[PDB]
Amino acid sequence: SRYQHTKGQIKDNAIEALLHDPLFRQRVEKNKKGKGSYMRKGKHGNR
Amino acid sequence: AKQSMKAREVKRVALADKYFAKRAELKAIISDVNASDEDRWNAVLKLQTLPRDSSPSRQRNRCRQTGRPHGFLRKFGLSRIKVREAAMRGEIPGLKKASW
Amino acid sequence: GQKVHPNGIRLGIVKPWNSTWFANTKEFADNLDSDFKVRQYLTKELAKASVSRIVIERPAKSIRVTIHTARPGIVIGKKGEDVEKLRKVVADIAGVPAQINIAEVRKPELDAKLVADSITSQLERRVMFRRAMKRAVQNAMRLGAKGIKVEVSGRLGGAEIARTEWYREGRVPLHTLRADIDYNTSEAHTTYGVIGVKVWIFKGEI
Amino acid sequence: PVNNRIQDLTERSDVLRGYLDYDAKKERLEEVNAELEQPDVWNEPERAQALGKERSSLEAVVDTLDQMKQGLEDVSGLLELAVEADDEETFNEAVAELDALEEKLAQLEFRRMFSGEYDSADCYLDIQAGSGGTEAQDWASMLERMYLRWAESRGFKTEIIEESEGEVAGIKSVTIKISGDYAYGWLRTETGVHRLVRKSPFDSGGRRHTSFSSAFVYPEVDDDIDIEINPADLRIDVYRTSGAGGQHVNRTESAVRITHIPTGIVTQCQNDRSQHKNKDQAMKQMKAKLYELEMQKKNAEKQAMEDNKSDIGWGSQIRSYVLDDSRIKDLRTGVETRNTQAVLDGSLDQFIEASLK
RNA sequence: ACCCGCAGAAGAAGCACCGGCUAACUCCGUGCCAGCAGCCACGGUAAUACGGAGGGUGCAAGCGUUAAUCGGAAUUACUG
RNA sequence: GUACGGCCGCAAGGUUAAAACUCAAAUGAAUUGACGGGGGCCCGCACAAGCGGUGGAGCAUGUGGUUUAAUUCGAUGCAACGCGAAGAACCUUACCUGGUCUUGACAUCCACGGAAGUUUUCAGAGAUGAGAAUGUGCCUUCGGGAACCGUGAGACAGGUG
RNA sequence: ACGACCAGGGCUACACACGUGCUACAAUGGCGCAUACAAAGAGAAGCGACCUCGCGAGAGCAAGCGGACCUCAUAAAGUGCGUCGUAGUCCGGAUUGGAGUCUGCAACUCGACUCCAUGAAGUCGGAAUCGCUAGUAAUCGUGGAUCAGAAUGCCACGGUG
RNA sequence: CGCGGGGUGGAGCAGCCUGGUAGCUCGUCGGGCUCAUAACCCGAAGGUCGUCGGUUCAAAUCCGGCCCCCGCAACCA
RNA sequence: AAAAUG
Ligand SMILES: [Mg+2]
Ligand SMILES: [Mg+2]
Ligand SMILES: [Mg+2]
Ligand SMILES: [Mg+2]
Ligand SMILES: [Mg+2]
Repeated sequence: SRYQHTKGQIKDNAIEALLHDPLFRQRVEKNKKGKGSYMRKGKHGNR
Repeated sequence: AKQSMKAREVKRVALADKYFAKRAELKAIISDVNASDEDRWNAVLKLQTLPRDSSPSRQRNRCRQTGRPHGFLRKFGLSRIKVREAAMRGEIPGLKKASW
Repeated sequence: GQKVHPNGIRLGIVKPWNSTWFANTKEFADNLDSDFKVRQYLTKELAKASVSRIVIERPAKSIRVTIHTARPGIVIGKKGEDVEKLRKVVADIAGVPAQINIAEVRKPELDAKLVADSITSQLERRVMFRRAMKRAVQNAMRLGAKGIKVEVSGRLGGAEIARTEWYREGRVPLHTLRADIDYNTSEAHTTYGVIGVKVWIFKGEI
Repeated sequence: PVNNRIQDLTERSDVLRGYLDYDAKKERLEEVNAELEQPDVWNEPERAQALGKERSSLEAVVDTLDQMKQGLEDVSGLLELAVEADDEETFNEAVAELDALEEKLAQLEFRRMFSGEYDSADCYLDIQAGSGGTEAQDWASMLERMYLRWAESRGFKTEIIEESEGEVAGIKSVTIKISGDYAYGWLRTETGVHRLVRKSPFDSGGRRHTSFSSAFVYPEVDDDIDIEINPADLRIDVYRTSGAGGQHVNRTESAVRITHIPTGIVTQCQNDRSQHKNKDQAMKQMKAKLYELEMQKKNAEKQAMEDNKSDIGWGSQIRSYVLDDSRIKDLRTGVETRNTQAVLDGSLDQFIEASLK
């Protein structure tokens, strides 16, 4: 099962190259309560 | 602190209660200038042999309610925070949120 | 979270002392601990029966403990044998022979602790928390409380974030030192977490 | 204390045993011996050669791990008699043949670190930081420190060669050389992208972060600059220079072309007037081109090797450093370590053997 | 075609869905993985949204699905 | 308002005017905020005016970093850094290198055999493990229970994880 | 067994980087010799006058005080003389060793203190930065709490000011 | 291979002309500033002077061999 | 006069 290498024709280091493409992104939690937190409509919504 | 910790000091306390007079006498003769040298030597080894838990040195006084050794008090016998908690509830006689 | 504990700032002003005994520095700490133990025992025993607080007094090495309760029918019981039994355990805890006195609180909803306990109970048997709080406040108002502030904190309705929720009715002068602020806290051991029920009740101005 | 160590050793052996297939290689050995015991087996030499040695190599594993189970018990029994009767010599003889067993285990352990062309050679590792901007950099430095600690614990010379520090705090890229006995063997299996989960100190709102940093480990190769091309491999041909020069250039075989016979690469020169300068200049050029050919073939082989590794994909994400829940889960390990502070202080002994397996 | 006689439930029920829209919600792996999805994005170790089990809802020898066309679009408005 | 084509243009370009693909918004007004190297007002040892510091040195202490078998853990702009540890010799203490105990170190429920306690002998770093001398409280138609240890089974403990 | 019991090591590492406290660099001083002012505390498994011996910390000896009475404790700066004459000093006391005293099972990693010596850096501190509006800062001492034992910390009391 | 010019702390430049005695800017490291980073302010470290011989009391400095780079030349046919 | 970025 392939991954479409955003980098393409990988010549030198495969690991490093991959780590520098969308597959190993910087992933950020959308936490509640604080900063970058507010949701207009919740997961289940207002009742 | 832990229950284990509490148990430890309880054990130590018990040992102290048991062994004190025996400990005391040895201390006394160690102190004594008018005493035999060999006898003194004998006393010192006795003391060395006799339990470490029996000593008042190993007695790290803890909170008598929770178990915290840090923030101990000879007036109340509790943790500082715990004392404060008690105080505010009115559970301590005398202790006023006071100013001077 | 910030403020003074009102019962501790008023302990020599309007609030009478919960601990009313003299002991030397040599014999203070241990006595205090014994008292605490007795309190704990009382809490364990009379949680199903409605109790608020106890006042401890020991003259001539013979303790009299004053108990503030809502209903004397379950607290004393049908006979004074249960009371005697209770006393025995207190005596055992403390050292010296024990005597007790009971006090029925007039207007049970005027006292905060009982109300808090009730709220906790409600929370435990799964009722709408907000609604319960509102009901409590209403009851207090009916009873003739000049002011009532209730406050619950955290894990309300099994939410992933803590919920701070509070109702305020009448006048609750937390800053007035001559005010009779009756403040108590009961912390609910719910399935979802711990909810801390805080309650101030303003009784009168003296 | 010694008897409990025996049991530990036994346990270690047992765990080793499953992966090396005690129940399958013993069955494999059954079938070889069914054919090779017959005198008519050398009808086919080609297959028999490949099987003959194979069986010999597999006998040194199955039967020896049976001589281990048989061994530990005997030594234990040897120990028991002596201690009970207060005899001393047997105590010493009980330790000395347990001693053999550790060496055997090491050899079997060595056999895992023996598989491969490059193992005992000098070792290099590149810790490249991810896309985090700051978090990634922070992670990378941590990783580096962990590696250093590991090196210290094992007992190796650790030489930081290139160190590009973070824009705020951390490491963007770092190349460290680690020299010594089977230095690459321990570190070959560490190669991969490291998944760090953390509550970040750089986020003002204090968000939780899934961060990555590659730790590409590669061994130091022999230099092999250029093979000295012998005259039997070169094809030297001379001809006339193209252009102007009256009677002189029209009548010179000054221009030269050199062709490498097995390759087909051809280098010409018609620069200088002399044949002999050109011959050596076009050879210098021919040598240069040969290097390129050999450099390019090595690079393409590398490229193809790495495109295999690329097609592993998400498998490069090896070890999940869940610091926000303390426990660390490596993909091949199947075990969690509740002491992150020991893991970070270079105690990856729990992770090397499992990933190598 | 239809009608007369015979035994016995005998041989004829299941798919789609249950976050909100959109009628119907809880538990077990799972954990920004796998997966979901018409749209607003669920999934980051308590998922009423994944996947299963139990409990439903609504259809019904079906039911979804994509497609196609119109509507809702008063999103080409002569009506408007 | 771009491509291509046309028409116009000396040229610059203008004019007419798409499609594919792509996104779930794109905006408009207004509202609460926050922010402004906008404006106005006021205030704080905020500046100014002053008084001494620190930073340079040695010493105490705490952190980090490296290191160590282990350097318990937490605290991290102010609002972490003589902080939690109002007191790390042992203990504390959580940690490491060893030696040890598995209903547990601490509880409660037992079933029973034995009242607790009192005195000592050796080995060991000690945890502890045996041995030898001394012992037997309140009522009891008095089986026994209240106390204190041993034993085995489970409930369950427990954890400064 | 990420559980517990013990023993030691540690948490006091050490090329360093920082923070925070203290003593410093001097003659408003350093020391020697006379002398003045307290406040606030803390105490009966405690404090410990008097007398004696110790350079001395401390011992013996033997009263009193559950303690405005007995004590811990003489407050120290200040004042009154004497010196030294701006030196790395009669500055500063670090460090490194020696000789002793308590405390506790025990100071070796690891307590102070009595003493003898020793005399490192430092001659007011780069960039930068910090506190304080009056009994305030600045500065000198005195307690206490956690303490068998051990504060330059912290809480407080007072002197100059 | 010819003639000429260089190779100097991590980068680029002097200093070599005429012997003694190593500077400049950027970085590097350390502090500071700021919520942080960048800039800026302060402090510090870093050199067998391409390599090897020689002469000279002594060589980066002079001379020669060797290596690397740059330039010019490499012609009439 | 000075304040680039997150
Ligand atoms: Mg619904
Ligand atoms: Mg329409
Ligand atoms: Mg146009
Ligand atoms: Mg300094
Ligand atoms: Mg410094």
